Amino acid sequence: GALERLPDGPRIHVPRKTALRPTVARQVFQPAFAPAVLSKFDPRTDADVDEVAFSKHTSNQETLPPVFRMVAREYANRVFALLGRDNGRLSVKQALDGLEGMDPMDKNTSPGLPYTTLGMRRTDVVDWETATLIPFAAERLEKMNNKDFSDIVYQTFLKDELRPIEKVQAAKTRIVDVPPFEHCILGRQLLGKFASKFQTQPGLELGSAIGCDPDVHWTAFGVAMQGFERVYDVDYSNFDSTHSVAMFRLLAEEFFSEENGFDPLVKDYLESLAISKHAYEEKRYLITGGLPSGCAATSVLNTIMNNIIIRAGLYLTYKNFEFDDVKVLSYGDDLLVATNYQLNFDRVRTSLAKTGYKITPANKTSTFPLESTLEDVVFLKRKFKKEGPLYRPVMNREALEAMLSYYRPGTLSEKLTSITMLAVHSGKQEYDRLFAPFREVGVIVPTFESVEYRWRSLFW
Repeated sequence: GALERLPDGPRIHVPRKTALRPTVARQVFQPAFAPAVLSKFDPRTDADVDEVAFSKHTSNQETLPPVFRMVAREYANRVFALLGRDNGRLSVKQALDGLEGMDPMDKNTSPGLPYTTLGMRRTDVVDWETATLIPFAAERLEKMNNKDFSDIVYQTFLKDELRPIEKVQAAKTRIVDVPPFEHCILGRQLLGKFASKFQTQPGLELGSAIGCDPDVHWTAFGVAMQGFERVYDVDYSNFDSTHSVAMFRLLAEEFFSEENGFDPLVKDYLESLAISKHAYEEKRYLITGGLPSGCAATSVLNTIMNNIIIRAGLYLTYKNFEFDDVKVLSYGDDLLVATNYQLNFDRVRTSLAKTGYKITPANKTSTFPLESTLEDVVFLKRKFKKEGPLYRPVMNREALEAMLSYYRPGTLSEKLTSITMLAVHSGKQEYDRLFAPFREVGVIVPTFESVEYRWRSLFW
C-alpha cells in the first residue's frame, strides 16, 4: 500500500562492498558488531537485503487521532515563544553560505540525481561566490517554486556502517536517501532560518538537544534535570516502521505554518518529503510516509515529531495528564522524560502502538522500569556522571570498543582523535585499556591528561 512499484529507469549504481576494515583492536575486544550486509550473496545472512531493507515502507499509518494535532499546536506555541516568529525564507546565497547559527552547505557531498549519473559535482552546477545555478538547475528550482515537485527523485542506496550482529544476520541494513542539490538548497532556504535558531538553543526549555556539544551541554542538561524526582529514557528506533504521512501534515499546518512566520511553499516542500519518489538501481519506488535521510532538516524534523509523540502517548494513556507534568529532551530517536510523577511507560508503549509507533527503553532491557533517575538513563549512548557541579558524558563501553574495532582507510588518525575525546570521560584506566591495542603496535595516541585538560578548561 505505502510502497508502489513504478516503471523501471536506468541503473543508478548502488555500492555492494564495504569500505570498513578491522583494526588491531577487533581481535582484543571482539565486538558483537560488524559491517552491514550490502549484498544479496553475503554468507553471514540467509535473507535478501534488497527485500529486507525496503520492507518497512510496505505499510504506513494512514491516520492519527486528534490528540496529536493538539500536542503539535501546543509544542509549537512554546517553541516560537522562545525562538520568535521571524522564520521567513532565505536567499540562495544565504542558504549556500549559511547564517550565524549554522554551517555552509557542503560542496563535497553528492549533488543527487540526475547529476551523479552524468558524473558531476555540486561545484559544477552552482558558483558559490555569485550563487548562480546553471540553466537546467534554475528551471528545476523555479518549478519547485511553483509548488511542483513532480520530477524530484531521491538517490537511494544501502548505508555502509557497523550494525549489531543480530541485524547483520537478518540483513537489516539501513537506507540512505540523497535529494537533488536544488531540493537541498530550497530546503535550507525555507527552513534554515528556523533551523539555525533551533540548533543554537538546545535545552529542556526548548525540548531539543539538537546541535549540542555533549562536552559542554551535559552539565546544562544535567543541572536542569537533577531537581526532578525521576528521569526516564525512551528509544524510538525501529527498523520495521517509519513516520506516519499524517505527521507531516500536522507539522505543515500546526508547526511550520504561515502564522508562525514560514513561507507558503513549506507545506509543499514537506509534502515532497512525506510522499517521495526513490531510485534504487533500475527500480523506482513511490514511498508514502517516512523521512528521507539526506535532507539537512531531517534530524530536526524527527526530533520535533518525537517530542510531540511522547506527550501524545501520555495524553492517550492518562486522562488527567497535562502538558507540563513532564519535561522532554529530544534528539532524533533518543528522548528523555523528566518528571516528579511516577509514569508507566509500558502503558504508554501500548497506547502508542495503536497509532503505529514503537517505543522501547534506551538500555538493553525489553521492558520499562517504574523507577528511573538521572544516574540510570542513557542518552546518545552516554550516561550522566556527576563531577563536582558539572556533568560529563560517559559513553557505553561496548560502543567505544565497537568504534575502535573498525575504520576507513585514510582517516584512521582522525577517527582515533575523535574517540579520545569520547573515551576521556571513562577515566584514565579505561582510556588506557581502550587504546592499549594501538600503542602496543607503535601508534602514538594523545595522553589522557592532554584530553582531560581540554575538557576541564571548558569551565574555568
